[PDB]
Amino acid sequence: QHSALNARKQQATPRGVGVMCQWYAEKAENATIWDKEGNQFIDFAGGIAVLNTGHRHPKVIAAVTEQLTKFTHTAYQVTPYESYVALAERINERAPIAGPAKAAFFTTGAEAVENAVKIARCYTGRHGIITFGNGFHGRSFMTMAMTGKTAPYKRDFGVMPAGVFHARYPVPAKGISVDAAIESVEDIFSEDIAPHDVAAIVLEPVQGEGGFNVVPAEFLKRLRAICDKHGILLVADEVQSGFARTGKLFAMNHYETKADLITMAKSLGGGFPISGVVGRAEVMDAPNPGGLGGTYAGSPIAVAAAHAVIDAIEEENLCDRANELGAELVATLKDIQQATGDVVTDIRALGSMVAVELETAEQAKVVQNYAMENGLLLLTCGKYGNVIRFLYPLTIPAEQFRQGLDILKQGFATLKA
Amino acid sequence: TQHSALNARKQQATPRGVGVMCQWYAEKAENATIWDKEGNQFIDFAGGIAVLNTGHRHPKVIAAVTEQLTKFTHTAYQVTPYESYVALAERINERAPIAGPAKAAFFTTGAEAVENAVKIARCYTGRHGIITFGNGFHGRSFMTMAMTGKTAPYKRDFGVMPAGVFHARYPVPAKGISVDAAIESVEDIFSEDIAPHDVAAIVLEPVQGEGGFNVVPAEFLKRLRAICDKHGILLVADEVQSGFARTGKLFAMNHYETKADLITMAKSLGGGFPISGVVGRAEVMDAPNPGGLGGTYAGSPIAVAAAHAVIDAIEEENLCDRANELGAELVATLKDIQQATGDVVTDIRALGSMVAVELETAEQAKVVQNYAMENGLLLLTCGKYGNVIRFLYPLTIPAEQFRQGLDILKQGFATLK
Amino acid sequence: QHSALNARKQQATPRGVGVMCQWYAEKAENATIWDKEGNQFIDFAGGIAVLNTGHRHPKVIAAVTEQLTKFTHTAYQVTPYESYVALAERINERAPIAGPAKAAFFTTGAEAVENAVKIARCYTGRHGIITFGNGFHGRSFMTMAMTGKTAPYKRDFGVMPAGVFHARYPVPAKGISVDAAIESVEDIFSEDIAPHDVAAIVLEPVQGEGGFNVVPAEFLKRLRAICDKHGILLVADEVQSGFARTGKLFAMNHYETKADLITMAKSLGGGFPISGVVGRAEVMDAPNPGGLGGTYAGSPIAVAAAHAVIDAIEEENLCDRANELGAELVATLKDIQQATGDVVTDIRALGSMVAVELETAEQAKVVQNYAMENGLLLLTCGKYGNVIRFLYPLTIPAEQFRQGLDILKQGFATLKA
Amino acid sequence: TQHSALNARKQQATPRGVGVMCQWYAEKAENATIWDKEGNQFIDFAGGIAVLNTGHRHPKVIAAVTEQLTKFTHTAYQVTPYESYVALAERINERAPIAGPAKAAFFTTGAEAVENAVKIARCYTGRHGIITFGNGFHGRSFMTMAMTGKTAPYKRDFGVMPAGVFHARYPVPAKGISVDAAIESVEDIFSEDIAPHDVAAIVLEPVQGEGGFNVVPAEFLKRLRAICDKHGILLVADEVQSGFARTGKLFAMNHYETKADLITMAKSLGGGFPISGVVGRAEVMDAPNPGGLGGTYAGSPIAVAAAHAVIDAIEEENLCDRANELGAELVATLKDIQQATGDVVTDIRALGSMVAVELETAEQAKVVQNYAMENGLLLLTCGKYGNVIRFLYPLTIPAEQFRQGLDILKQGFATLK
Ligand SMILES: [Cl-]
Ligand SMILES: [Cl-]
Repeated sequence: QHSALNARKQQATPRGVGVMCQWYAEKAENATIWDKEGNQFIDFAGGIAVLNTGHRHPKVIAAVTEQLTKFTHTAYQVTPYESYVALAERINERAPIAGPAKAAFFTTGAEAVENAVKIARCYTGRHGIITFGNGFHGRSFMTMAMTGKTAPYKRDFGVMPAGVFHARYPVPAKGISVDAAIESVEDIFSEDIAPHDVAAIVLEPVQGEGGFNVVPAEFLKRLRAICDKHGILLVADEVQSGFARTGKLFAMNHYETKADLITMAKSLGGGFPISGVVGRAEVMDAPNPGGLGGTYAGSPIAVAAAHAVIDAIEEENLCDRANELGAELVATLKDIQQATGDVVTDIRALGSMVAVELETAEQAKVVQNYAMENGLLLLTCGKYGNVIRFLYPLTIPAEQFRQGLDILKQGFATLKA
Repeated sequence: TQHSALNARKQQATPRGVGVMCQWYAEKAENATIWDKEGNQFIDFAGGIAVLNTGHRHPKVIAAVTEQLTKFTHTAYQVTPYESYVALAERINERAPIAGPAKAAFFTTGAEAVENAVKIARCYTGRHGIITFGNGFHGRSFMTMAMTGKTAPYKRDFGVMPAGVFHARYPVPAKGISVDAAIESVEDIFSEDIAPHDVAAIVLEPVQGEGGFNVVPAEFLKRLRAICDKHGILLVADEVQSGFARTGKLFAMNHYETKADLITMAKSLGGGFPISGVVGRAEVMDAPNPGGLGGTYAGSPIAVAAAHAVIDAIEEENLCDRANELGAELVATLKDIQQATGDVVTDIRALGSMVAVELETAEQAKVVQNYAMENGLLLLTCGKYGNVIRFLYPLTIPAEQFRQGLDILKQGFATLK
Repeated sequence: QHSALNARKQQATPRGVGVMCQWYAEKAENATIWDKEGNQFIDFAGGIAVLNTGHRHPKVIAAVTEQLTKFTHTAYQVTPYESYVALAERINERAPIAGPAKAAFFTTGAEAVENAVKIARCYTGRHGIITFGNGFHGRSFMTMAMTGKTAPYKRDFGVMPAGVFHARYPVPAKGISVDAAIESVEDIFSEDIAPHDVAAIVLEPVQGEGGFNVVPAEFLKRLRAICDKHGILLVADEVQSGFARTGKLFAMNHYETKADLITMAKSLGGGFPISGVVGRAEVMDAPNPGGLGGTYAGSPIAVAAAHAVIDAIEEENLCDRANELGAELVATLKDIQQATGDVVTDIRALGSMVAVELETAEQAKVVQNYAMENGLLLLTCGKYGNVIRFLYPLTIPAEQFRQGLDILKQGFATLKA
Repeated sequence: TQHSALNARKQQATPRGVGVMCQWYAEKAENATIWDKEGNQFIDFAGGIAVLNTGHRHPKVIAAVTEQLTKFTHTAYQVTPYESYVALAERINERAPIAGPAKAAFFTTGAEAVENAVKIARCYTGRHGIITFGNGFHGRSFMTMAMTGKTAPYKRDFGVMPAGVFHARYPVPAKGISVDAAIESVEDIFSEDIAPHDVAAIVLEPVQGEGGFNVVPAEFLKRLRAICDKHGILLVADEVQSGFARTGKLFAMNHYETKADLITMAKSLGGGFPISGVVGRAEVMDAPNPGGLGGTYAGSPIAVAAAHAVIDAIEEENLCDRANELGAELVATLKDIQQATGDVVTDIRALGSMVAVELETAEQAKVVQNYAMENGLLLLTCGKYGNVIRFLYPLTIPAEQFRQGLDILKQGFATLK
């Protein structure tokens, strides 16, 4: 057990940080995690979509090791470094942005979303922000307000910032059509905030915490046309979907519609804190000097890591692997859906952004608990906690991926057993 | 002209909104020495803006990070916890000036620490309002920008700020704002803006940082404490810049009898790696419900290892004592400068090695700053009017290199004369 | 023509006050209005539901005439009057409130809604307010935010107060079921604001400006149960539906569900400015002394009028007349619906709160213009301006009501002509 | 004991939140005489709180209202306009101190006039922020409560206030708040709270009313005007209490060279009937689009007739001159009281017949107020500390009855001695 440690944890730290695993990490590499006892876990969490290149990817660690011989922190706004500019250049070349792009780096995912909103507010001269129910954008007061889920993220913290409103995300399998979703945005214009007061509409192309809901292309196209008609900026939040998760570098790369601004974090850094925003030059250039920045933003350590993340994604063909592993997991879920009765209600996938929705959260906890007992680390998500989402490193060895898929099948088999 | 080529790339690839002070780029840094790409050496009196009290790449810090890189760099603590996080909370709880048992949690940025202290205070009190002070600086989120008591450049571009945040006058008796006047301005907020029983917290830097290194009078803290106790308001000390030995004790609040309910930390906590934290009264910290606090990069394993070694170094190397010794020597140099000069120096402010000199004019401050830069000395300015030079050299700076820095500083002032 | 007068109007007053009629009122009595030339108009507007007892009802004018011999203004909070207390007593006896009621009077409809929100905020200790799309509650910043229509009421005026959210009003004929409406309230709890932060849900039992939509009893029952479960107060806005319009004194009198607070204005005063709120004693008593009031609130003139309005409604059986006239108008609309093709899409009615929805606003303007040409004054309303709403005094002579109905039939007959 | 029976009915039927000052009830009032239900006579130095500059039931006013009652009492001006409204706008436009052509519109309450001046300013500037002053009083709506610079009793019960409203220090040189300090506090708001280009208006009473009858220094208006011109901010004069001859000219702003962009009016505008208005620069007033301004009771025909007769009476009866004569006589009495007494009078403030006396203590103010009440003289108090007696007698009060009132006042002060 870890129970002296958990006693220490409960004495020394607040209860408000929920902690899922009862065991403590001692070492991790690629898609394997060891506890203090040497028990091994196959990792289908990825630190919540942060390790698309795996724990301690060798080229990421080499890059960080080399940067530790140079410097770890100067504060970019005091003394800049070339690697930050180069990383911006590499992202500008790769991002789906219309016309010349520019990029800046911050530290956290919430900061990237919040600075995209700052940039959009200042470019448009407007305050309003429209997001979607079940969207997840951060734990800041502004990003909590944008977040479309009150429990547990914001119910403790009182009044939220004005001018943030939630529309319906298109989920046709749950009877929310593209029409209904567009109509809910229009109701916000008619009821809550005039279109010329809305600075940005912000959405995840694949909703992450909200349950791995993939946006229909038709919804993006009609949303783009609405934003173009009213001068509103369109923001794709790719904090969770970016860096090869969906089988292309950015989820937006699957669509013809382009966003004006795109946010990035998590596996950008391959396990080190960094985030960023890339977007149309003219939009990014709206804030005045001193208007953007941050102490830790663009950390030299995490910039060295991110350069190696891009290298690895392209050198190891990890977009392709994301599609290959995704399809294999989807086939296993369809067979579970057949082998079971009254359990699987939906299978959603784009690349290796894959989830299975179960009728009941109790069912999903049975599977998650069994997996944990048997050396497989699984995350749930969703409004009702009945979704298992799959976030294994895209570098996971195929034979170990199969072992995980087998344990998953075993966990489901215990439900009617 | 290679640095000309690099600054052209910077402007082409990144937004103008990130203001960058140095025209040269960092190639390597160690303790209090920074080298540019062409080999020129700079004495660091900036410390990455108070992030490097233990110096760039302190050997102990780097050794601890090197060892953690062989273990894991990221699990998401809320998914899989680690013992080093618990242990770091225990070490801060033991040291922090908190009445009764303390608890602590770690996030990533200084703004997150401030924003979570506000979340916790709102939760504990069931109130929404926040009082901060003019010239206070608390972060670049929408909520921490509203708390920050300087509109330009930080928040003028970004439109409406969240409700329930108000600014009082910080006590600066040298500038004719007495403790009485400052306390009276808090009471006017109660009388005019927001009832005391709707105020969750009063938040202040014990030494305002960006605001000009203004040291809070003890009488102001004790009167403020009595007002908070009387009204059930929490008192929050923001030590993101003042903490980890800068002022000659571990926390600036250690110089005072009065205790805060919550204390925020970041910057030199991590010795050059991204981490932040909040420590405070256990029953206040436990107010948010599980799930209510957290964050992907929070308490990064890398930065937690670094922070353990920062505390080790501060206590093993007697860096509180060094802060007092170096500050005393810098203050004597500033008083000599004040004598040798005519109409230049207006104030000298100091707690430990949180030291600043105020000049009549920002043109004067820039003349000294740029002389220093051309003679191998990196200096920062501050203050509502940009006429304050603040000193944030590593507390580990070799005494002979510090002396050289003070000689260059004196020569810079002499070019005024 | 009135065109020297209109020239004077455009020179001297702002354009933002829209004015419907091009002719000016010179005299009005019961349901007849004369212009300067002696042209007569049958009044189906009622000054927008203010004159359920008619222009210059003789007993209302006698009451005001008698009060003009006594006093017109003392400021109730300085010097009170017995008639205000008596009016509260009469409303307390008549209002559908559970347990003992209390009542206060203000001046405008928006004030009554805003004070109901003040009372609810203070009783519950919460800030949030939920309203419905197409709801109309006033032109104050708070009541504009509550109002579910951005054009033309709030699109000019920028950021709205935080904590106000819009759900879907149940309109089954337009495919918004009771289920869908309840589900939209629950989505607000899940996405925008936790239920323990919502002070009140505020709705018109019959939406007025939003197009005369009558609330299904089942929606009120389920909304009551939701509010009871979460401690939220339920507010019926009867500013437009009250004082016999719907064939009972209050629209809420048709339902078993009771609201906690009810707002009143318009025909409360029979043509003189007054408004009020009545509700559960315990709720009304929540604000502290000095917390409610107003210079003109409870004007002695308009209190004398309102006493005579209640007298007249009961003495002249105006609830019954409201049902009799309503049914007669509904029969005429059904015959128009038959006599026409592709014109009438809905007929809605509760008592003499009656409306006809046309396919097109252009159609409704053809009818309104013809009526005006032929001595009948008609109002439109609705999100799309395609609804004609009927607000004739309940005292209108039957023969003149028939003359109006005939002109209305003629106006419709010109559409396919 | 019939008045005991009535106060029991009051408490049973109405909320405690309406604070009522007099224990007796009004039966009749005329000019400056009020009679209770038992026949006792009171000299009115309250004027219904500055509503009766022309006295209770001024014969001209009542004649005008009596005539309008034979015509119509309510059409809803936005449905059917009336000429008397246009004519009233013309008469105010002619008289108001506005640079260039003016326009005016009428609403119902003082708070509505203030709230619509803010709506207009927000629209014209496209900005949201509002600066008011501590102790300013502007109404009881959520927006005007936020503007009001006194939290108790007015807004302490009602939770969060709308964003973008901040309070500066009003200049009171007798209390050690110089014009310099007041101007500096506005600039600190720009520096700390809200950028100048996000401020729509600065709003102030030229003579603060509830705040203690503080007369604005001319130098403060001219410096404030220069700051507004420099930043494109509008200057709003709130004359709800100061207007219609109280200060010895029609508007208090008529005493000053500096002109406001917008002026609000109510209270004695209507001579005892509910009406308010906003007058200002035509191009500012025309900013909102048609439909953007309005209101059911706005510009009530009854109150418009009364207001025409108020202006007639002010100019025909030379009530500006009477205001100066009566104020001068009251001030000489206060200075005699100040001499005959020891430690009681601390200030005498006066513009015209907006006159107040400040005492050391509110217990002192209540002793005088209650002596006066028991000897047939109705007096009001004011001020942050309730230690100010303010004088609002009708400007029509007979000189011999005014003299009697001043003799009772002197006797009341003597019971201190
Ligand atoms: Cl590349
Ligand atoms: Cl009765």
